[PDB]
Amino acid sequence: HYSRKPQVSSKSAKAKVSDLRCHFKNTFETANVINGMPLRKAQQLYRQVLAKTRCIPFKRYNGKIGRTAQAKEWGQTKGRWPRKSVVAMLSLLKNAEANAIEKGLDPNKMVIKHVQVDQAARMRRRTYRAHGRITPYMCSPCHVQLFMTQPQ
RNA sequence: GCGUGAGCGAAAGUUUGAAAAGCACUUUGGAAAGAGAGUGACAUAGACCUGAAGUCGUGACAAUAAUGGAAGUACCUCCAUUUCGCCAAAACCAGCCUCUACUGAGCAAGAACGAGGUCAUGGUUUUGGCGGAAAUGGGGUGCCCCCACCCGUCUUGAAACACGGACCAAG
RNA sequence: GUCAAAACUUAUGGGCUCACGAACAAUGGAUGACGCUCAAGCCCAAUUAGUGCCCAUUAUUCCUUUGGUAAGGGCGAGAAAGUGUAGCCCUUCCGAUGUAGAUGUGGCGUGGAGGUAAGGACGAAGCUGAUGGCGUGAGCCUCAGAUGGACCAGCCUCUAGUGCAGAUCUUGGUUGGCGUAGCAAAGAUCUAACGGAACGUUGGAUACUGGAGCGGGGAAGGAUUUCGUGCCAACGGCACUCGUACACGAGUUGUUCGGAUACUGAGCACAACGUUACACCGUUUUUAGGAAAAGGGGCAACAGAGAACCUGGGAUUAUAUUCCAAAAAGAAAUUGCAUG
RNA sequence: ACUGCAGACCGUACUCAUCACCGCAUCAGGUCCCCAAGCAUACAAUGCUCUGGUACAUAGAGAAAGGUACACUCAGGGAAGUCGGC
RNA sequence: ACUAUCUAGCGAAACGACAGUCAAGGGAACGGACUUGAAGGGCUAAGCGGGGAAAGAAGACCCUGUUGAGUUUGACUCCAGUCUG
RNA sequence: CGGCUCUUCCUAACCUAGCGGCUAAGGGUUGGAUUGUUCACCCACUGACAGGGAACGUGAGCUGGGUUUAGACCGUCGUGAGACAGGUUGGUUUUACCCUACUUAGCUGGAAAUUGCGAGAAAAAAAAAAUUUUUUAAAAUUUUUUUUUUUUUUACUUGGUACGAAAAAAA
RNA sequence: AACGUGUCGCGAUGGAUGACUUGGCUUCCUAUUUCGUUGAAGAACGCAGCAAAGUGCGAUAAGUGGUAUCAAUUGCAGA
RNA sequence: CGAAUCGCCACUUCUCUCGGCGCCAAGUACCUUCAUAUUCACAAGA
RNA sequence: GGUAUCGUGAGGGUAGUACGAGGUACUCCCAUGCCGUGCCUCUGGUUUCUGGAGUUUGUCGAACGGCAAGUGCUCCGACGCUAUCGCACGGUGGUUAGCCAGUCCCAAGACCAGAUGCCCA
RNA sequence: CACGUCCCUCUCCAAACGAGAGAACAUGCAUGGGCUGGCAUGAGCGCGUGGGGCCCCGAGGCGCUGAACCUUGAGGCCUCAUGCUGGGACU
Ligand SMILES: [Mg+2]
Ligand SMILES: [Mg+2]
Ligand SMILES: [Mg+2]
Ligand SMILES: [Mg+2]
Ligand SMILES: [Mg+2]
Ligand SMILES: [Mg+2]
Ligand SMILES: [Mg+2]
Ligand SMILES: [Mg+2]
Ligand SMILES: [Mg+2]
Ligand SMILES: [Mg+2]
Ligand SMILES: [Mg+2]
Ligand SMILES: [Mg+2]
Ligand SMILES: [Mg+2]
Ligand SMILES: [Mg+2]
Ligand SMILES: [Mg+2]
Ligand SMILES: [Mg+2]
Ligand SMILES: [Mg+2]
Ligand SMILES: [Mg+2]
Ligand SMILES: [Mg+2]
Ligand SMILES: [Mg+2]
Ligand SMILES: [Mg+2]
Ligand SMILES: [Mg+2]
Ligand SMILES: [Mg+2]
Ligand SMILES: [Mg+2]
Ligand SMILES: [Mg+2]
Ligand SMILES: [Mg+2]
Ligand SMILES: [Mg+2]
Ligand SMILES: [Mg+2]
Ligand SMILES: [Mg+2]
Ligand SMILES: [Mg+2]
Ligand SMILES: [Mg+2]
Ligand SMILES: [Mg+2]
Ligand SMILES: [Mg+2]
Ligand SMILES: [Mg+2]
Ligand SMILES: [Mg+2]
Ligand SMILES: [Mg+2]
Repeated sequence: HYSRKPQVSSKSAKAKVSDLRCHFKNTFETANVINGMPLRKAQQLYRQVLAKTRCIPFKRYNGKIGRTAQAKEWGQTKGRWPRKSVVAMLSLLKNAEANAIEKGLDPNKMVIKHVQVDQAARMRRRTYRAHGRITPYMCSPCHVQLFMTQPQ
């Protein structure tokens, strides 16, 4: 299961989505933004990044990705606005505020403590390239898991 | 499965567990799924023994061509051993090392006295320092100074602007 | 002189030198660099001065190893008559590089076997390892697994499908490049309403195809793609609520359509006969008695020849020149037999 | 003439194509036949239009350089370009 | 006008020893690794095409091999066919 | 091969410049006809139409005329297939999205060049104005007085800021 | 700082390894052992209450009959 | 926050061709504290 | 320590050139070419302001208004972009034409104890 | 948390994207007007080839009519007139 056990089981909510069918590299970016954030400011960052009001700071999986001015917030020039990945993150954060609520915990004091998008087993599909070749297409679905303690 | 055809022709261990007891029920989700709960000795045994490498994610940590060698040192050591002996320093002995004669003032020239050095030399302890820790060793990470042309290859000659060389596993 | 160890730029040495000087034409730039000029240059000599120092895998010496088919001694725990081990012990001496290659090895390690000895559910193998320890080394051993779940190490002997970074090696997996290159051919969608968890549906708008059509039927080919309901996990290189996808259930109706029954054609080939080591060949009639009640049998055209049917339907989710029911919606033609 | 009975077999869905066939594919390639409107026009050229069909070809924002084009325009000169009016 | 550019979705390939600033030098005789100098904070985005003797394919050139195949022939050795007896 | 394109470097200097052949690499060194060309030769201009290097600079820049495989023609050679550095004609020019260079374009660190606390300033060495002298809170922490700024009731380009006033707050 | 690098702890991807092995390979043997026009081998199509494949079978169709054997088959159902 | 460093100064701290002092009594008189910090060991002190 | 502003300028780049005429055989003039740095008033070019007009075929029943012809086509056409096809400009000092410095261009990884504004929980 | 920076938003002397310049309740944006330009005389009604039986049909023409329209938008002018008017991030 979780790479890191929550410090205080009763005070934290865990959530996860295995074989999430969003790009790993985009979801890798999208979930890492959240890793220290309070859940409401993380619900927010996504609602705002879903509006093209703010960007997810792509960091590791930059590549020749385009420069944006909304990335200044994050300390670098490159940034990006996944939607499929931002929605899955909200949809996994709903999962935990639900998990957090049942524990009697208060979702709006709750803080993201551990986000970890592992890359999942990949799905094959086929190209059909120039001179009779057939190279791979492969989605790179991510395993995202997280928990969110609220402070004591 | 492939080929008009003659023909070619795979991969695949359902090896979960003793048994299916194969996760009822609650909870969020449109769902997939998730969080609890439950079964079982174990579910990081969940349709699955083991569970490597490589690769990746994450946390913490040290940090600032690569690798590499040598030697230290900084920090860390889930390591070893030892001590309730370890680090030192001085001495003694041994070893070892260093530091007249002739000639017409010179040499082609010989020892002596004295003193010093030293254990990465041998034997003799002494004296202090340290003693949940200390101590020596190993390991790890960084640095420092220094050394250091990618390997395999055929070739007189390879660092070659010569060939082969992305990674790992099995063979 | 610095880099660079050493003349912290030594000489209480000689000369020489002003501009260069320090063994084997074109990217800017090379006494190695700087810089040096009573030199840090050159010739000469020197070593503290008329009273040296620095650096080797070298030498010497010391320690250790290894080898010697080298020289001796010996036989608190040990003392083995020994090539070789954890070497029987001690002493002394000499050697040590090395490609191709040769050889040694009580050398390492693997699967298996004959033995021996032992271990394991108080956890075997395997795997993990700032687990140390041992060994020159191949490696072994221990520790720890918050690893595993049932086998198995030692030792001597036997055996081999026995040791892998490299073969543009094989096979599997993974990777950087990289969220990149792209997904830019055929002009196009817009709107509201509804649906839905969130692209479809309808209306409107707008274009397009432009009758050699993103039209309506067929052949070949395909063979369920058809249709409806559902579905959208996967696939539909974006998305889908939709699909030629998935699942389930349906669906193709003939006296007359086409085909065969029933033509011949380019052709083919059974039979027979012949040839061939052999029929899996050839002629296509057979030296041949082919009639069963002059030239054997057959096949070969879904575009040739042949060929009795038309419409209407309020008849389907899907078929109709095929379905319709007694007023056959009906109207025909046609074949066979039979009937007045 | 009539009437009576009988009239058997197999095909039959769908496709026929920038997604149903062949091309490893829903591949800009290929693949026989038939029907085929109106206007301009000499017309089956071309353009456009009723019918029948489409709106499927991933989309968005904006409009660096360099490109592609079944896109143009260019003063004065007029082949001097180039191997060659390509 | 479509690309490119930036975005949402989706998403390869080639290539890949390792890398990757230069000048001189030497050197397998044109270094990214070596010697000596000179630079160089790191990471980026779009271009670009100089270099990486960039990639492509065990040079189609050439030579070698007691290797092939095609063709030729009054090469050697033959074999059908033909004709003659 | 050549050209084109672009840059660059050299000089046994063509022009220009200075001299009196010398120095001088600065900047410049033309457009055309023929031919693939280079080269040469021509025409015209020009101050002049200099010579070279840069992998005989420069094909993932192009072009593909030369060279140019297969097709074919001719001459010669060959018995022939075929040969000819003889002629003729026709004859796919692939890939950057890597690294560096470069070109623009951003971001961020950094002075023990990320550390040490490892400490160096092109600084000054009671203050200001005319080295010395004079002026700038006082009196018993709080109170009073003075000065400056903000708000309210002429000179600046001319709307809005300054000095005027008066009051309040701060030093 | 960031990225990137590196160590460690977890986790994912991956499927090695080890154990397993109703399989293969090889050797050997045995016998009342050798198809078919009495329709063979092969091919086709079918048959189960739910059955695609595989197996079994052949419109008597996962079987009829004889024999032995026994109380099952077993996914569900069914006797 | 434990650190390494171990002379100062307006007598050098101008120029152009034995600086002073400090080193254990603020002084040359040894008045006078020093131990066990037990013979080196970062000076245990600035 | 932030943030902001004005600057410094080590270092690097670096460019002007040629011809002619006049004037008197230097100075001094005056044009031009090339180069370079810009700019777009004018002039030219460019139009997807499809601006306005005209116009062809199809089309909207017709006029109007359109619309389609992948911008239908023709004329004019602003903005803008741009042209030696327009226009403006191209500076010194010091040393031995060179060369260096400057002007000119980038300029603190040249880490600027330069200045400055604001806040420094 | 201060000051403030940034994003979102608006503008463009900027611009591939970042960056830039600005704005930050502002004639800022929006329409409208006026202007400057462009084109070139709209719709609509009210001399003429001939033609048809005083009118009708008539391309073209005339008049209202330098009209009509367009004129800032990748971003002409005018305040002329009316209209509409902060959140987030960070330290
Ligand atoms: Mg790009
Ligand atoms: Mg980009
Ligand atoms: Mg193909
Ligand atoms: Mg497992
Ligand atoms: Mg050789
Ligand atoms: Mg030295
Ligand atoms: Mg040896
Ligand atoms: Mg074996
Ligand atoms: Mg390790
Ligand atoms: Mg083997
Ligand atoms: Mg892209
Ligand atoms: Mg049309
Ligand atoms: Mg359907
Ligand atoms: Mg199906
Ligand atoms: Mg015939
Ligand atoms: Mg027939
Ligand atoms: Mg027919
Ligand atoms: Mg028929
Ligand atoms: Mg139908
Ligand atoms: Mg049909
Ligand atoms: Mg058709
Ligand atoms: Mg037509
Ligand atoms: Mg046509
Ligand atoms: Mg022209
Ligand atoms: Mg010409
Ligand atoms: Mg010419
Ligand atoms: Mg020419
Ligand atoms: Mg070869
Ligand atoms: Mg030979
Ligand atoms: Mg042979
Ligand atoms: Mg060349
Ligand atoms: Mg090149
Ligand atoms: Mg610092
Ligand atoms: Mg079956
Ligand atoms: Mg101390
Ligand atoms: Mg505006």
